[PDB]
Amino acid sequence: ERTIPVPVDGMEYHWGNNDPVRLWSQLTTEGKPHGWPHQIVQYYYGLYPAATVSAVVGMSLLALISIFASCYMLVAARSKCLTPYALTPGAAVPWTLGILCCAP
Amino acid sequence: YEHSTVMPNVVGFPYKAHIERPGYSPLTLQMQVVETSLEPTLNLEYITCEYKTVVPSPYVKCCGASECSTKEKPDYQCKVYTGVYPFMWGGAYCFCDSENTQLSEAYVDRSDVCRHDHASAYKAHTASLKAKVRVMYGNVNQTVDVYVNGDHAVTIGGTQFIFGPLSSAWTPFDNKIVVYKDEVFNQDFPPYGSGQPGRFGDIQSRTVESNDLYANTALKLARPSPGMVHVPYTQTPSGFKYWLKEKGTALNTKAPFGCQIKTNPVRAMNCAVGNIPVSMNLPDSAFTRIVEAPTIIDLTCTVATCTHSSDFGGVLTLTYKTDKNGDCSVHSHSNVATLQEATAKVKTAGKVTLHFSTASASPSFVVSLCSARATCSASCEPPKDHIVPYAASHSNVVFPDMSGTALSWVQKISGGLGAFAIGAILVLVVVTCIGLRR
Amino acid sequence: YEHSTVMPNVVGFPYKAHIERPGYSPLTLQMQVVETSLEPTLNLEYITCEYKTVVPSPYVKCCGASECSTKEKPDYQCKVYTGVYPFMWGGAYCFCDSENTQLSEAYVDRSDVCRHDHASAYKAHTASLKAKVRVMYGNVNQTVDVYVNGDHAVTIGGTQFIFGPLSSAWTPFDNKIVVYKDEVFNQDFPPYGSGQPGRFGDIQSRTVESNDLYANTALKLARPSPGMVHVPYTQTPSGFKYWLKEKGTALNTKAPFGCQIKTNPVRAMNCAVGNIPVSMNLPDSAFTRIVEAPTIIDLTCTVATCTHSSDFGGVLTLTYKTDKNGDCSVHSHSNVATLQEATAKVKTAGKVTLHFSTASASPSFVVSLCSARATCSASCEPPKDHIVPYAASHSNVVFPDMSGTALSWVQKISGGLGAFAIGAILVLVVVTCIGLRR
Ligand SMILES: *[C@@H]1O[C@H](CO)[C@@H](O[C@@H]2O[C@H](CO)[C@@H](O)[C@H](O)[C@H]2NC(C)=O)[C@H](O)[C@H]1NC(C)=O
Ligand SMILES: *[C@@H]1O[C@H](CO)[C@@H](O)[C@H](O)[C@H]1NC(C)=O
Ligand SMILES: *[C@@H]1O[C@H](CO)[C@@H](O)[C@H](O)[C@H]1NC(C)=O
Repeated sequence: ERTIPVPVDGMEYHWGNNDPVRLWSQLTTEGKPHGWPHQIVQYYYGLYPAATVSAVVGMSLLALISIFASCYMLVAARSKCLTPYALTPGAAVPWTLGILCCAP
Repeated sequence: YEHSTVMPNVVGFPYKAHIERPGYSPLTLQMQVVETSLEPTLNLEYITCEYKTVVPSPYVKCCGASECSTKEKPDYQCKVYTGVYPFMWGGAYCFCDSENTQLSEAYVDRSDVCRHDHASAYKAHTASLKAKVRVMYGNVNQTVDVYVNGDHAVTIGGTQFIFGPLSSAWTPFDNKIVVYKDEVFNQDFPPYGSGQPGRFGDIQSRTVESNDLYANTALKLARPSPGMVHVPYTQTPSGFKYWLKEKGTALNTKAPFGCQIKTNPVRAMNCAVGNIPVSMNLPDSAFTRIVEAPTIIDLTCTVATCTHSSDFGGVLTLTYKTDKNGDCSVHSHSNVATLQEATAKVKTAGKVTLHFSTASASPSFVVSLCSARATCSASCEPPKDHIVPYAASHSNVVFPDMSGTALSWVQKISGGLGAFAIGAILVLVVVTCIGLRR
Repeated sequence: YEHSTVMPNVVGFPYKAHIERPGYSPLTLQMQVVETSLEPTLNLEYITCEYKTVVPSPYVKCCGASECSTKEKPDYQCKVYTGVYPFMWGGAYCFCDSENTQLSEAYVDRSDVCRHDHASAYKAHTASLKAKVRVMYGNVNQTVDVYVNGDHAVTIGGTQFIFGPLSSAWTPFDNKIVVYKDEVFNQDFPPYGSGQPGRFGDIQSRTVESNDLYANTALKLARPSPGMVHVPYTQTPSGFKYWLKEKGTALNTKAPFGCQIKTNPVRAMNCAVGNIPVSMNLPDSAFTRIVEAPTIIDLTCTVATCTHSSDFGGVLTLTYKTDKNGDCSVHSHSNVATLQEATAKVKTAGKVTLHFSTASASPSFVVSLCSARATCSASCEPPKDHIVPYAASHSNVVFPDMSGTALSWVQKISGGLGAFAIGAILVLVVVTCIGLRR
């Protein structure tokens, strides 16, 4: 018994004196391509592993950097708004401002 | 009317080419490739066959001496041996006890079956292409043999077709090849006049009928045994048989792109690579004016079943309103999906059904019937089988439409994050502006 | 022993090669080229020849009509005319005054002489080379036909020679050529199946013996004049004769590098371009031992007369002192001046004379006799003949030696200027140093 790899391009084999025989492979894979995102991811991975892994990690990295940058920008905006009150001797922050933005 | 298109060079794949000019209904031409042939230009270098050794009877001189003169023969070896006492069945051949001399010589010549069993050494060059093409349109069905080189111009039903040139300069043959019976090998060979004993090309000849021969097989002669009459010689075995024993792997079982090698003449068939440009000049008799063509209004498209596979596993229906029964040309404007029929019978019923094949999870493509167009978006489930015997009947494409489910999810996530970022940047802008106004 | 060199590809130029090895006297080889051939490999496209218009006797039907069906013949043209009253020498032909019908047809075929007179279209590819080389050394003087390919290995007197490959892939043939009789033309031709009337390629056949024919000559028929029995036709004259009239200028009187074009097969001869590499393997029997070769001591060279011309216009004298009479190989170790004799005879008198040719005003080189070397430098004068009937026998070198008059004057001027500049620079540096001291 032997095992022969059949890619999507096809395989031709010759055995003895019969005519050579050709075989082709369809695009079958596990998972379902129209459900929750994990099912789609696993279907695509079954069809093409390396490209799908690369795409997923790139998407995750981009989402993470975007969200972290925007959160840091909002924090910096809060700090810039609230700093001039702390440098002022005495005085106080309006309660509306201290409720809208967390002011210790 | 002049037109140009590009068709893939894969055998058995139907091609629909769309033609549309003002003042006439659109038309679709079915073009297919039945077989392709790729032949190189060969110039012979030498041929090789098995050898045979010609050794005549020795010349024994009793009570005397002899000397031999050089001849002009392939690998002529001669020697004179002194002090011999030959014997026979009756008795001593010579009366003199130790004054005899034996002259021996031998040479080599091509075998008596060299015309029927030999291997040829060829040098390959630029290769030309021939093809057989089936053309269908209207009431025209014909197969023609063409040269794909941009020169041949064929006429099918008064329509001029020019093919080629091929878009890839690829050949499987190396510069030097060797041909034997029904096999070609990409093996380099020794140059003429410089063969080596024991290996390929130990005897060389410019052609089968040539009267010259170059032989180098290390013929050596030996002194005859005492009390004996014979001629002993040592010589390396024939290099042709040695080559035949372990020639290697033939190019027939190693040629890429799954294309078949045949000999007499040397050629490679069905070599699937590249694409062929087609230039066409059509007469006005094959078109139909708008006046005698049906008018289609308010036509929309929907899909019934879609399972993307190498077969035609897809059915889509088209609804329309017309004014008279007739025939129309139907076509798909994208290569994501490929249709099967080219002409559709339109009737007053208002519904037609067509088959198609695709290879993406969610294909979106625009179809056209007569002068009207519509869009078709679908979702197709993968097949359950693993191996099929036939080849793919679709162009390979996998990228889904931007309105597909996965694309929809990524678009939603991106839009949410973009709105979040826009809000953050707007807040920063207003904060810094009010701060600077202070 | 194995040696390698390069030799110019000029027909009739005597090349001298020097072989020097430890333990043996130097050897001088003479190599010359007598004829070079350059043949491109060709594939046929079609042939063209004058045509003939075949028209049969007209058909006349009295009181009846006829209709003619198309036939698969080259440019077949058939027509039917109504209302004819043909006349013959006896009188009228039919009672029906206006109920007769005439049927006329004509077509075009190849001439009966097309086999003996045709023009062929060819496509040119990479071209091989053939050469004939004469080699002299010692007592060996032989000519040999070789391929300048890097493949052929020839044996001459126990010595193995290999030529090629050429150092410049240049061919005087365009991609497409047309061959007729004994002339070749670098003209493009219309593609097969796309001939135009009145010019080259009005009729085309794939080969001389083929049966299919493609003709396009605008054979139009016209109605017969009243009271007549004939068939009138207007046809554009044959394009082959028209091409013959003003074909153009042949490549025979236009080919560059001064090489002659011959047909059957298509080839070029004596194309002076590039240089040929030579690889040789000599046996040890062709040399001479040092112990028997004369030893030369105290060798000096003087030049009596010099005149740089295409002839061997220069005489040099060598003085020496030996121990035994003999013959030794003499060579020039530079390129500016080329010698004529390869071997010279040395006697106890101690004076030999040699002839040489040069092209520089002040040639300086090294002359090697047997085993010793000396330097030769002289001054020459130009010749007086403006035009000569033989090719130059010297490699074209014009740059004078550094010891010549012109370069000597340049050196003197440069040295004076440099010394004066150095003096000025030294004075300034001294002044700035003494100033910086304070
Ligand atoms: C002999 O002549 C007569 C008259 O010239 C021919 O009769 C004519 O036949 C054609 C077709 O058969 C008709 O269209 C005409 O109307 C006929 N003419 C008359 C006056 O009737 C007859 O065909 C001729 N026969 C032969 C054998 O020549
Ligand atoms: C075209 O001709 C071929 C050859 O006879 C035939 O097999 C094929 O069915 C024809 N096609 C159509 C659509 O009739
Ligand atoms: C070599 O042989 C040819 C053939 O006759 C002759 O013409 C030529 O002069 C010879 N050369 C020498 C150097 O003897």
